[PDB]
Amino acid sequence: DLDSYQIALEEVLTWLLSAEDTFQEQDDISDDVEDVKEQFATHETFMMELSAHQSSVGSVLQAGNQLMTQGTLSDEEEFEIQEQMTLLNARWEALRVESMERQSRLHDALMELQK
Ligand SMILES: [Mg+2]
Repeated sequence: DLDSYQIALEEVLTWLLSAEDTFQEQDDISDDVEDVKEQFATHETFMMELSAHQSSVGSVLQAGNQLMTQGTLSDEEEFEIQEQMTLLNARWEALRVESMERQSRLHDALMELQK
């Protein structure tokens, strides 16, 4: 219902706020092959973390969609939810893109530094 959607959302946003912060405080790509390997490894682990939380993110977005389409909510409640989902989707997609670009650069670095 609305209550269980709000609780799922809070949990997802708490996780995501820390995932964004963790991603932001990664060191810039090193020139040493052994350091780039550790950074490649750390980022691969983070990419699986992101992966594992995808279904919780989809769940909250699905729950919010159902609640809005079912027509049982107040105009204010539908306002709040639309705003919540909009913001969540924006941040989730932004983190997806950024982390994928990070992975590409680390991948290209590791290969170049090994050849
Ligand atoms: Mg209404």
